[PDB]
Amino acid sequence: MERNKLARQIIDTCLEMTRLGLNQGTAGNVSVRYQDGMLITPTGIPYEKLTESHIVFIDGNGKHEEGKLPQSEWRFHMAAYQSRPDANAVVHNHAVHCTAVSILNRSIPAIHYMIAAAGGNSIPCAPYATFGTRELSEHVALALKNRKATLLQHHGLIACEVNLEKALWLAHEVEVLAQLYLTTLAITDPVPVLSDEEIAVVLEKF
Amino acid sequence: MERNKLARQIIDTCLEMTRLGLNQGTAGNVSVRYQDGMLITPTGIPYEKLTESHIVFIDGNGKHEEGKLPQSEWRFHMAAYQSRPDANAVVHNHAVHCTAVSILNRSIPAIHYMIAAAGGNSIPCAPYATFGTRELSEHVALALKNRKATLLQHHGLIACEVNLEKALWLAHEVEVLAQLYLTTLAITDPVPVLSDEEIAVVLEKF
Amino acid sequence: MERNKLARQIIDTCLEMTRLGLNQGTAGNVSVRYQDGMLITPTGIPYEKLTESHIVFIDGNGKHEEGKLPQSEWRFHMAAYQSRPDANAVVHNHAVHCTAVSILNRSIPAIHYMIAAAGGNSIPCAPYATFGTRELSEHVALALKNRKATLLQHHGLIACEVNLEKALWLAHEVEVLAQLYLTTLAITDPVPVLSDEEIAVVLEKF
Amino acid sequence: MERNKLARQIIDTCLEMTRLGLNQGTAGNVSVRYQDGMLITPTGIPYEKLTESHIVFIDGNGKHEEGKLPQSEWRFHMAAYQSRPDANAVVHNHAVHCTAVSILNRSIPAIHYMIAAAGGNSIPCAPYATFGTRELSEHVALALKNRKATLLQHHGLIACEVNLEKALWLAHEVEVLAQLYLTTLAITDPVPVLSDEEIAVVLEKF
Ligand SMILES: [Zn+2]
Ligand SMILES: [Zn+2]
Ligand SMILES: [Zn+2]
Ligand SMILES: [Zn+2]
Repeated sequence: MERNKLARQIIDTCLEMTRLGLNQGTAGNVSVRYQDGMLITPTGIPYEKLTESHIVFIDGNGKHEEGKLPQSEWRFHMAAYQSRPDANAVVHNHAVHCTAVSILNRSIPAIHYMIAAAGGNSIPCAPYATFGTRELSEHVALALKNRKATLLQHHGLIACEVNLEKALWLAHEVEVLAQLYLTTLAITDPVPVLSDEEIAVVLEKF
Repeated sequence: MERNKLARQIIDTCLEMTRLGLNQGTAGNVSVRYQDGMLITPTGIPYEKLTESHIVFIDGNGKHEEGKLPQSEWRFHMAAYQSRPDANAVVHNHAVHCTAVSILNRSIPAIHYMIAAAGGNSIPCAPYATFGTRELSEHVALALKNRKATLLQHHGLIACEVNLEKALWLAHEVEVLAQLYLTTLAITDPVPVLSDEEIAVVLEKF
Repeated sequence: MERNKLARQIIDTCLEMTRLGLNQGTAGNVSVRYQDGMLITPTGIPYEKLTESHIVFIDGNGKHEEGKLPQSEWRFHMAAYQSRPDANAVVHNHAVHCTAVSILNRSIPAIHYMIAAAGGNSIPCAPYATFGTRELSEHVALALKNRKATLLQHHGLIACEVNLEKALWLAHEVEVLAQLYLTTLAITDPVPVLSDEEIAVVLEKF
Repeated sequence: MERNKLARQIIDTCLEMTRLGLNQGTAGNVSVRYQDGMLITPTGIPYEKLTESHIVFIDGNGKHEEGKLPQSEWRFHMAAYQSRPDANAVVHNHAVHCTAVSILNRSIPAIHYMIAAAGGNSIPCAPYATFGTRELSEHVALALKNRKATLLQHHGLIACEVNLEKALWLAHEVEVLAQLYLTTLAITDPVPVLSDEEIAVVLEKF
């Protein structure tokens, strides 16, 4: 659990996120909880040119490490860590299906039993605020109080979990749920859902 | 036809299922008929970390082999083997188009002549029941009486055949049929179908 | 222009057709004009297991070479060669967008200037008849009189051209046109088209 | 900044454009500003067979280099360089989502904050004119006056930027925006947009 090992894992998560089709260009960013702050990828460096030296340490006070590039969306990663003590890794991306649902400003309802992976019977959609603002941070903190993932209106997705592998796995499951929702919404609105009783049973089993 | 060779084949089927885009994360599972029970993949191990030692033998009585991980959906694989004596391999996944049709709770009708590959003029959709329950097992057993594949409402797909290669091949053909159905349903409902007379001719030819 | 070189080229076309996402499983088949008949791939052998020895010579009289596997759709390849003397290679597949348009039983109209690549202002859709029948052959022969590609209702696509590379290239362009048509049809029906005057200009330029 | 290095970069951009799924077959073409004209890829050579010797120099007067293949869409690349002095690289392709929006003859409105990457609150759609004509060149020049990318009605996309990497990056972001727009248009028309006030804030931040 030293810095260089975590940096390697962050870079591998970025590569896998791109291979799964969730990250295109420079939209995504990943972080892990570390010491009193987090290690995060910088803005604007494509995944394939990322090296261990690019990873930035931002402390608990928001001070950025000397000589590193900026990460313009760092504030909502820190908001996730403060809102969910149990989160140790945060994945952000603008995956296409998640993002399309966020444009409609809809939560994803219980259309499939795997919705329980994010903690409840829905994937919420937090209201729009400019990237990098305190306002956006507060909406994210409130959406993650009782959920491990949330859509960001007109923006994309945030998913958090106990480690990088589970956070990426969750981000991918939410993109699958978003694709299922949009595909079925085009045919019938509203889409059939499982009852709260049924999701309660699934949550216990998980 | 020894255990290690079949284990290898199960792992290769998992890899191919992922390459074809039918399996994402840990949703899919594959089994083969073996001795008095079956060999199956365990729950929660991503395809890329699967080894021969992970494959679990579950006997005819439902006893799990010592020291292996659980497979929470094993009951509907055993239900398939008991319902269809001719089935020697079972593929389960949550492929996106198959799963979207299962959310609509519709059977796939005879929109293409390749629907006859599953045995008749449709791909049924079995009613929802919690994963791992006897109730879900009974719905699957009834749906597979006269069909080699079935959708599972709010869940995914089950396909069975005489060997692993044909079972995967069938699972992929059903995902293609589901994509054809959703794509055309978005434009016109209902979608034009081939008559029962025409499917009877195709079934004889196959 | 010896048999072994053409067999190699047929196998490479099969591989590329799969890489482009146009061919899945065992649905596609490819042929080239050769001596008094054609060389074609057999039914049921997946692309990855195809060898030079699998390629079948079918003469002008329809006699199949000794000891080879059958090709159940050979008749419409021969119908293409007889209908279009200029065709030297024929590609058949069940590409998803082409096939979805064929289920709707619609021709693809001039929604994009590249429609002229198939010879006119449309991609026709030939009426359904059972695969392998003389009836299906006659519908294909008539559809290809003035076009180099045609959809097959409830079935898929046939594209022909002067060599294997151009035939595959055309098949891919028709799949792109079909995807453009279905994507726009879901939003507005009918879809805006270029006038016959404009397609005439493009045809001259090509 | 010698010719051979730029030729290599053009070929690598072509390969990456194909890997990202933006270019299929021979539809796309790329250029860079060079001396008094530009270096561009020729018409009809598939990306995989492109060599450094294929790259064509077209001067400021429109004279083509001796012994090279033609590039039938060269005129709108030159129109981009003359209209936008700051552009040093131009990417053209017929990416499917961009092209479908161009068939509808719609601009892409501010459905996502990344629309500001092209310079304003929209991606315009320039009116149809035959490829290779002065008329098409004039429509492109006018559309790029205040935007770095534009759709071409019934045709495709043009994107320009300060170097090849940023031009490709922009082309991909516009294809993502087009996919978001079509996916949401199928569910609700019109699609919710960010206000001009909000895009003004984002533009300043960028
Ligand atoms: Zn973002
Ligand atoms: Zn399942
Ligand atoms: Zn066929
Ligand atoms: Zn073009």
